[PDB]
Amino acid sequence: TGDLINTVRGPIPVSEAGFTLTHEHICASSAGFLRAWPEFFGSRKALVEKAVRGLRHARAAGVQTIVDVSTFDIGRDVRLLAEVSQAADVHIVAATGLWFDPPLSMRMRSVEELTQFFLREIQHGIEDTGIRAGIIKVATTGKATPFQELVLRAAARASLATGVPVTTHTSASPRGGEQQAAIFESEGLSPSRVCIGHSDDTDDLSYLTGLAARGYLVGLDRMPYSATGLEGNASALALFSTRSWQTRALLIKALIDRGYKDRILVSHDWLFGFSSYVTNIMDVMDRINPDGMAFVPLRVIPFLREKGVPPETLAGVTVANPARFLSPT
Amino acid sequence: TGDLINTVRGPIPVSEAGFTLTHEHICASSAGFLRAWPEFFGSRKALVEKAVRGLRHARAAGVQTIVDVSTFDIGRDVRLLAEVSQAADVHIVAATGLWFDPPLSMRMRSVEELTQFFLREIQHGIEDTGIRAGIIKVATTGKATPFQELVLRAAARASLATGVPVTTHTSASPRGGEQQAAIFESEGLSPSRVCIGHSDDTDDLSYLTGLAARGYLVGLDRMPYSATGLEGNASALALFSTRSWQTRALLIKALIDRGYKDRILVSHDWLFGFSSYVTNIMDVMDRINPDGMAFVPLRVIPFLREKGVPPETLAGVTVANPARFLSPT
Ligand SMILES: CCOP(=O)(OCC)Oc1ccc(OC)cc1
Ligand SMILES: CCOP(=O)(OCC)Oc1ccc(OC)cc1
Ligand SMILES: [Co+2]
Ligand SMILES: [Co+2]
Ligand SMILES: [Co+2]
Ligand SMILES: [Co+2]
Repeated sequence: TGDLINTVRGPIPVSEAGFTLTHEHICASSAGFLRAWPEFFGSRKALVEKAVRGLRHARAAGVQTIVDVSTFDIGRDVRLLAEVSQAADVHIVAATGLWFDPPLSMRMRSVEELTQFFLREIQHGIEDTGIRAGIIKVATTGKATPFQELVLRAAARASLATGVPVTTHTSASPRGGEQQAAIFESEGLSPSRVCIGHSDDTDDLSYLTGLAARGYLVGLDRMPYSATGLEGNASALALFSTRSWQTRALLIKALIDRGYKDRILVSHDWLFGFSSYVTNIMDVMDRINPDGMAFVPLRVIPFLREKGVPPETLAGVTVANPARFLSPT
Repeated sequence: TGDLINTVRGPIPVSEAGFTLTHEHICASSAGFLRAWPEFFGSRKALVEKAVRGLRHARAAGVQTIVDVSTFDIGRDVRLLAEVSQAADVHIVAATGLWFDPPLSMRMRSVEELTQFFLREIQHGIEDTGIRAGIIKVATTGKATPFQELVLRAAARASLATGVPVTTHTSASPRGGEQQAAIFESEGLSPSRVCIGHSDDTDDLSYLTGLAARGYLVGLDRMPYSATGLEGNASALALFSTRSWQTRALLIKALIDRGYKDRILVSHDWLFGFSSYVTNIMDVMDRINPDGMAFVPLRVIPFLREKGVPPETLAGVTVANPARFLSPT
């Protein structure tokens, strides 16, 4: 009680976030795209309706909060987030930061300028909406580019100023997480403010326990991205692993069994629209995972419980760890 | 009389466009950027005020219309254009198309999808504003990338469907214009619908008369980008030629003297905000060319007249050629 987090509908008590998915998207797009070309998604109205149905399904399954880690260059539309949050009765935390598609107007900026932009979105609000980011999303693509280093440093600085956590995208080992950690630490950022994302891309337990031992949160955040019979489909095969989802889920158990239950965040990296990839990709995705963002609560959590993970431990992972991560600290 | 063109304030008679600058920008930015970070420009209000002063200066000098060739990925903000057009009493023609900073949501699209997007902006309107593009801006960067080829073909197709002209960015010979022409012609686009831009980057008269002889408009569109004493300033030196502006202006005369007065468009490629380059670049630019978009009428046109170009010929270049180009055909 007492701690607050910013959502797209305003401030909420941390203790009300409940079962929280820490890496999700309503729509993965590009800056300006939803506004310039809503018909790409059928219509803005069809996108809202699909997202609200999806989030109502997740809510029925026990999900109370999602963290939408869509940055400016993922075409985050905070008005869309607010509308869907209100219609679905699911809290949504919005993000600042930058992903791997920054336009020239971002790429030309200094660390100090990027810091000011992240702080504006956290402290003032996004665009002219007054809605404030509750997380900072950064991405490196293999070995950090020089601009990516600036982004990571600007993220660390904005976090230090605000207590808001940082969450990352990594390529599949690299293993890019270690370089990100090195940059964050050089800026004096506490690892407990940081989630190293897409850490389920590989079953490298030494990499993962290495990060966890240092205080980092490990984002096991692509839980439903497993499929069979996609070889005649190059673009779909790129997204979906041959590893069963059971294998991804066993990584959560592996980390719990090694003493790191407090260092784990679980999510889907799901979405209801996707213009930054091939056309009609959603048809493929929705056929594979019709449960959408209810996949974790419906499938992953019962599987772990059935494998002997205690309910208190599962509660800790899905409720306590997100609460501690999101609480400005 | 009778022909109409779309402007950001609605339809106007072609014959009212008058003295027209065919390649200009209010603000060179990135999709979404003005909305997410207006303080970059001081404020949106400061940007409007700077642009209105600039355009009032151009208007006092005789300029009646500008064509703002800012595409989606130049962060074109048609509401900004409408506000500045109204306050300055200068017509502004808006653009569709894509420049060299498309986000992933554009880069993943097919020629057919890009065609639909260009047509939406021409026939339906931009975003939700109802303001329709009156020109299609494309860019190649040296040798056309595969995606750039799609853009050029989608531009040709949208032009054929609507009669709206196409205008291009080229690197400084390449000479990229010839490849652009080859693609346009393969799509059956008439050269008289096409302006090959930044053609004043080089004094290659054979290249230029070659295009002009085939019916293309040649865009001599960086008239004020000449300066001295910039060597201690790498970023400024990149924009500004050591060639005096007199030398750029002599290229207009060279083309007129060779019989191609009807194939020439003259402009500045000026702007009042510039976030897609280094910070404070505007301070440099405004010190070099304080006349802004009045530079052509105040300096270039009198210089040509003083060199013996007949007034009727100068009228033809600045008024008739833009009218013929912009008239949907
Ligand atoms: C599975 C969704 O993850 P993604 O990194 O997008 C952010 C949600 O998907 C991609 C989008 C564009 C890409 O460029 C080629 C690659 C992956
Ligand atoms: C002089 C203004 O021309 P520019 O091509 O911008 C469109 C108006 O300027 C540039 C902007 C970004 C660049 O990327 C490195 C290069 C030129
Ligand atoms: Co990611
Ligand atoms: Co993601
Ligand atoms: Co250009
Ligand atoms: Co330009």
